[PDB]
Amino acid sequence: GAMAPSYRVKRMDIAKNDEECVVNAANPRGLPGDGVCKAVYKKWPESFKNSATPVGTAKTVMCGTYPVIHAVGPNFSNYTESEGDRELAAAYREVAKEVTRLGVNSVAIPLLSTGVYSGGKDRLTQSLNHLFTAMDSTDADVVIYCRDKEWEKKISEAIQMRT
Ligand SMILES: Cc1nc2ccccc2[nH]1
Ligand SMILES: [Cl-]
Ligand SMILES: [Cl-]
Ligand SMILES: [Cl-]
Repeated sequence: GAMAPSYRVKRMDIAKNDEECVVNAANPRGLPGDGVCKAVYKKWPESFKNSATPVGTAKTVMCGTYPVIHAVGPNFSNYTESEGDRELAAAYREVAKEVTRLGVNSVAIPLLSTGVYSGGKDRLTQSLNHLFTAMDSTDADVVIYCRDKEWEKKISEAIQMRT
């Protein structure tokens, strides 16, 4: 575990993280995809061997000794708000199980279902609050990766509000 487990946010490519493992915002079929998933595929392509897994689950595949946790958030274009919310909470609970099992002291995480799976809605608060529900009981240092400057400010404020 980390000496004083923390949350941080960085505005940069998660493929350049400084943590002991990475969470991929994966698709259920293990395909290269786009956004976070394509960056992860370019950096750790070996991790996409038998990475296919259902919505609401997470599957870990090694790239050398570096773990890639493929977490499959719902596509809100396809799910009801209610069913999508349940699957999004579930995907993060499965990430917390994998981070615990791996014994890592740190993890790089994106906000699941906030990009092309958002069904065109702003889901920053929804996705972040499900990330906290899952990860609060883990002792890894969590570093949240985003692209947008306004999202960085909002995520930082949400972290700071609990401190
Ligand atoms: C956190 C993160 N990493 C990315 C890589 C490519 C595109 C969007 C991304 N967002
Ligand atoms: Cl970057
Ligand atoms: Cl997404
Ligand atoms: Cl973002």
